[PDB]
Amino acid sequence: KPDILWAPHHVDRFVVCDSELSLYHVLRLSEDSAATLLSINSDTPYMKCVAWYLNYDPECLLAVGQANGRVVLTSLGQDHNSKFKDLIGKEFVPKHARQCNTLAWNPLDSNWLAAGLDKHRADFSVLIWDICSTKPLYELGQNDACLSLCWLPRDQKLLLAGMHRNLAIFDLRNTSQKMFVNTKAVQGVTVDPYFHDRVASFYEGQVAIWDLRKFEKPVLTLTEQPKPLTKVAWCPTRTGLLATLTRDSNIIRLYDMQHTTIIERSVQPCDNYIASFAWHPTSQNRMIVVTPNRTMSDFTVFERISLAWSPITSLMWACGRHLYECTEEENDNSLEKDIATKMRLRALSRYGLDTEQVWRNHILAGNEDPQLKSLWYTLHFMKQYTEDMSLVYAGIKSIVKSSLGMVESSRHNWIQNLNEERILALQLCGWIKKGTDVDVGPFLNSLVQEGEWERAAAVALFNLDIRRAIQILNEGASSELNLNVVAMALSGYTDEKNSLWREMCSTLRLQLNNPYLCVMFAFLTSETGSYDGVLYENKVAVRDRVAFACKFLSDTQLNRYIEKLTNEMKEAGNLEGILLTGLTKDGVDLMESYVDRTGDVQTASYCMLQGSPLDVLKDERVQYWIENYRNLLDAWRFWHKRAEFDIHRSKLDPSSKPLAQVFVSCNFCGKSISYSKVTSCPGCRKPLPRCALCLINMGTPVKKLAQFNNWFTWCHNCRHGGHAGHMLSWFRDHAECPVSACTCKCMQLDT
Amino acid sequence: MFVARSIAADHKDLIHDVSFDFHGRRMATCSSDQSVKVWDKSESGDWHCTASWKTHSGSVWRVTWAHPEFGQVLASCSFDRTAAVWEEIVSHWVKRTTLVDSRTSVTDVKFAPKHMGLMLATCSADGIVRIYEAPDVMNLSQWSLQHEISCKLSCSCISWNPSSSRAHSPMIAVGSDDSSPNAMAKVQIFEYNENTRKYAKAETLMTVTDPVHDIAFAPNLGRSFHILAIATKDVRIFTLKPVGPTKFEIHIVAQFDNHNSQVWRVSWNITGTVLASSGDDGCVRLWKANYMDNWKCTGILKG
Ligand SMILES: [Zn+2]
Ligand SMILES: [Zn+2]
Ligand SMILES: [Zn+2]
Ligand SMILES: [Zn+2]
Repeated sequence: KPDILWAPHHVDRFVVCDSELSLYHVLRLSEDSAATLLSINSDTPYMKCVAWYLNYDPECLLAVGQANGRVVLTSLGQDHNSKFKDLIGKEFVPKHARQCNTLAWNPLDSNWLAAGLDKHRADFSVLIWDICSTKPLYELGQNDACLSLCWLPRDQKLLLAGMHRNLAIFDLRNTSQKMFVNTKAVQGVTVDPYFHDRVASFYEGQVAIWDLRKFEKPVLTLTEQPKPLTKVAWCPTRTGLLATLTRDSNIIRLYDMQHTTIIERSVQPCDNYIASFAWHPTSQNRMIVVTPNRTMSDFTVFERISLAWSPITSLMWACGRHLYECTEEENDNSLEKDIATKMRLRALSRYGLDTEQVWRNHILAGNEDPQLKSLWYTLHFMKQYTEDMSLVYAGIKSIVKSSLGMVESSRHNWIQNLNEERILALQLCGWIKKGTDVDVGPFLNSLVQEGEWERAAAVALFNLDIRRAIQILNEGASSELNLNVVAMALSGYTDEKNSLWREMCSTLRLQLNNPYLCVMFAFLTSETGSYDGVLYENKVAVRDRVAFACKFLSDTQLNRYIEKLTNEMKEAGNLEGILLTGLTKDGVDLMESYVDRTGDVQTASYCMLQGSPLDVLKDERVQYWIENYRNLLDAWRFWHKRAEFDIHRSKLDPSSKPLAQVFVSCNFCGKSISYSKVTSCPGCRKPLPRCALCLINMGTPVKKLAQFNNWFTWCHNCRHGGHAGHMLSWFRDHAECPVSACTCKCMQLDT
Repeated sequence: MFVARSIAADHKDLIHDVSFDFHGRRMATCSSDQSVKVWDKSESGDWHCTASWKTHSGSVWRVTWAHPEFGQVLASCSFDRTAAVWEEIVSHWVKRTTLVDSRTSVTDVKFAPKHMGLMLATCSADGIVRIYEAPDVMNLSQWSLQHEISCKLSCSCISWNPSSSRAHSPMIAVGSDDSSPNAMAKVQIFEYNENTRKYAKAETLMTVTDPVHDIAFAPNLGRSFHILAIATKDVRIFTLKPVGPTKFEIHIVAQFDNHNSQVWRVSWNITGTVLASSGDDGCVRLWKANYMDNWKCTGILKG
């Protein structure tokens, strides 16, 4: 069983016992760790048990026992100045042919190491042989086999041994005097440096623990493991840690004896089986292990970690003895920040509190979210028609639901002739300017200047202007190319029968990349009456499709399409649907789906307040969102912003009542003095309480007319009052109630 | 997206638990020598110390805060069968009460959401979960015992339901750490019944049949459901939907394995979108949702 032994006085030089003795001093152990070999010795055949010299001098000197029984102390380092080479390579032949099981140099003495042999018949096993610088100096242990032996860490005259099926303790003063306690585990006897009176032993798959003071029965019995244990030890650096290893296992078993329940744990050093392990004498929480592939990795046994969050969205965790923090902390200028940071920054920018021009909130929002531009532009359009002019906030699906009278067209002879119910719709969509305007010229002339031509092309075509769009798609189609080639095919169109143009035009459409020309071609390759290609396309804004429907479908066809689209919008959660649902019951479901999707209560609170009817503001789901936003504002200690929001919310929604607090009552009536001397009670005309500094009765009229310096002020603990300015001036230099024979520090009870 | 830094704070022992307050300006830590420390922030940004005192007889597992509308109140639970309540007088914290009804070691203590008053639930290793109240908010020396719940297992963690809407009844969830070689469910949820004024079992996660070290709920913020997080050999996220105790449609949305160890703690943030996790590999990982409502790892930090 190859094992690893750390050098007694080296912090980076490690010894790993293998076929030939090998020493390495800090093989890429870790990402930033490398191990370098020093020397290799191979004079020892058939090694079974090994040990290292306790004294610093000589260095890299180890004592090893072979299979035939030879113990010849061997050095490995670059030594040319040996203090005593009399033991260099020297053996010490025992009197019997056997194999040494375990040997340990005594903690107190440098040159004394006792070894215990195999199960001999009538010849000793454990003897003290002096290394000096022929026969053992003290041999005992009759009728026993030394499976293991150990030295007392504190006592200079004590030791313990492991017999075949029992544990015995030996002393220097006397040999035959011992206390024998039988146990089922006799392997891996050791002493933890922190607790001297504790012992351990291993029994196959079971592990036992004992205490030296009352070593009669095991103090604790661990769970039996599948594979047999291979080595038992104790942590040298951290108190109260004991470990066990097994065969063909990649994760060790670590247990803490600090309970007086024993906390169990496991550490996996790598993905391959570890032959053995050892704890470096000085390195803190470090384990050096080896694998049979001549590759080594120094693992570590970490401590548990605790966690805690803060409203600023910073996370703090503890690891052992230290505290660490983490947050975005303006890590970069990239996208996808968490919604908490977004809402805090938007709250610092006065978002949603612009009443004069509603559409600016989408540049106040921050980055470009396509949903928050559609929503705010829709709400901007919904206010002009209301200021210029209640039926508007119901939504498209309500204004169109009352439509009556229309005519399906089947000819193409290339807007004021249609119902007003579909005129208000187009106004909301924004295709035409508000009023009796008859031309889409303004919209097209505004679309072209912003660089977007193809969308303008589709719009200009939808209202029957092929040759009036040929310019729009081939004039601004040279600077910054294709488009001329794309629109060459355009001039082949207009309502033929089965022919070479229409037959393939509807088949190669999917090759073209952009959506708007795809829909534009979709239009003219369809059986008059059906437009599925133009009406169901997810890469074309809801605006344009709704306008197309309101211009081309029939009365009994529009209403089914609107319902299907609105159901899709509601189940989806897209914010563009407010144009259809409106600020009605259905808008609440759309907002609820949005909040479930993203968790943004700011937009919901500032949106639902925009002139919704008193029926929907009473739904017990908008109030929950408003209250949650207010609590979020409270947590960040944004207290003036919350009051600003409260003012603008009480102005609009009058359903909710403000805060309820205390009021002052007259001493002779019992009634309130809230809302004909200003000084007397409004009820009984009797004096109100008088100030404690100026001794003049209090009162307030009910240029400024009631300034702050003349308001009431009173301690809530002792109930002594005065003017605001008087008390503010008094409590600067003194600290006690102005009234005599009082004791309150009336200002220190809060700060 | 996250960057780590070290914090100047001197400790002599190993820290067991860390906690924060409502605004994020105080913190409390408990160490191996049975000491609790209260740390205050400053305008500059540094942390200072304000108090230090030995508390219990045995080891101290936990410490937690309370809402500032009740004062400055702390609660600690330990190995010697007690839980204690501390209050600040100005600055030396004093003792108010000691809950001794237990017969084994208390494992977790938690304060209740605000709208139910000043309430506190503890849990032990014998299978009992207990709930206390204080009918007077200006007398913290007088507490009362109101409910007892028998779980027929070994409790190891509890969590409340933060939701404060008028349509949600109070809820609580209890985990177990027993390693008994069987196939019993190790997480059940108890719900209040306004009619009989008792607590009753409402659901039992029958798919979690392994040791559990931590559970946690997530803040509502006006959603239609509840989000739960479990800490077993893997990290999982469940959802509960409302449909005698009410009925739920329990789903599952996440099951992560990226620790290769046993995860110990889970904690949410104020909005309920990011999750923290700590495993036995010495790293802290953060998870988030995405556009496709699929949970994906965000950051990895090594301690
Ligand atoms: Zn009066
Ligand atoms: Zn006073
Ligand atoms: Zn007074
Ligand atoms: Zn006065």
